[PDB]
Amino acid sequence: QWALEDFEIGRPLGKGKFGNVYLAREKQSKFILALKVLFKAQLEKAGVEHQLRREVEIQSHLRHPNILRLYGYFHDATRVYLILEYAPLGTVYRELQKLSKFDEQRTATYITELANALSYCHSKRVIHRDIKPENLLLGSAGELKIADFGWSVHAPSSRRTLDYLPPEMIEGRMHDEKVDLWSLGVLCYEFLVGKPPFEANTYQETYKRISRVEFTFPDFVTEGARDLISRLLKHNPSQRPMLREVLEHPWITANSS
Ligand SMILES: O=c1[nH]c2cc(O)ccc2n1-c1nc2ccccc2[nH]1
Repeated sequence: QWALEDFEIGRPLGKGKFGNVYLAREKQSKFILALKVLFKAQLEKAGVEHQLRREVEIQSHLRHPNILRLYGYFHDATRVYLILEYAPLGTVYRELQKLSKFDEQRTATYITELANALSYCHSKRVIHRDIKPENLLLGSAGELKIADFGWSVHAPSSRRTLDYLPPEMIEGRMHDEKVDLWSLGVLCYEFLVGKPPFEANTYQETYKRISRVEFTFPDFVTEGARDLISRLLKHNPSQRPMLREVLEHPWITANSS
């Protein structure tokens, strides 16, 4: 029940791969939100119509204050518009750019907020699979909001950025909700250090490094954090913790809230 006519388009917020995300306000209501404009010429030529259908079917059903809301979708001849929660303070990516590292209180908080989002996701049997700072957003009160469910699915799978991908995904093997735990470790490490634990200059070095769980900690990383990151980045996914173990990790609990 929506058309472009119902919106005034403000500034472009982010320049994505298949289109951009614009600030915008609904007209009858004066409601501020984000409008993500994908258009089909590129989507079909990339053959990802069903990836987008899952992104929608999933992100609509989910409601959680640490997950970006998708109020709905619509389309015309050329474009498909996603009507999205507007998150004022931008991405964690941009925040990490400004501040080469986060401290342990900011980092641990973001993780508790992220864990909640995930334990809710994994409760609905949904996996995100593309957690990274680019796909985390920040509400008006600084709160963390996961977005961009482009690579989400239900239950197990195979298929198959790459810094945040686990061995089971890149190597080709099948995988589950455990990927989001590996990614959470990558992400925790990056927050504290300022770069992902397996970063390389070429794809092929990164594959090998990820495959062999080849990462070292700086001197300045505390053992509490070292512990949680080491537990999350285990090659054998089964070994990686439950989300609640992470939420009730002493280092986390010390530094969260
Ligand atoms: O509010 C936002 N919703 C978004 C959805 C997306 O898929 C990607 C970016 C979104 N976004 C947003 N808010 C911003 C605020 C400042 C700078 C960039 C932003 N992107």
